[PDB]
Amino acid sequence: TAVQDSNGESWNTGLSINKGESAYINANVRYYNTGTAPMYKVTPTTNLVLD
Amino acid sequence: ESNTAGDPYTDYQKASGSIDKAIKLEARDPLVAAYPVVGVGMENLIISTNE
Repeated sequence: TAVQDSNGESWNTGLSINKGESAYINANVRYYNTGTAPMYKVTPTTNLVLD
Repeated sequence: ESNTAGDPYTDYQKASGSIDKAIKLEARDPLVAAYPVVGVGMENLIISTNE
């Protein structure tokens, strides 16, 4: 006749990533005007070049 | 015909230059059409494997 008593304890940590959308970019920008006329509703189109 | 070359501008508009000033001086002839020939070329191609 035997009687066992047990007491466990565990702690896990994980870290996942998606290799297609693994980060987000945020660019702080500012517009400049060096002409003779003002421009209303300024809508620039920019490139983001890396290497 | 008022538009001999078949383009959006009439014989008088082409011959007098009374059109867009970015149009080549070739196309000021009523026989040469004002016509853009636009193409696209690929520089490189990036693949984002989403695993």
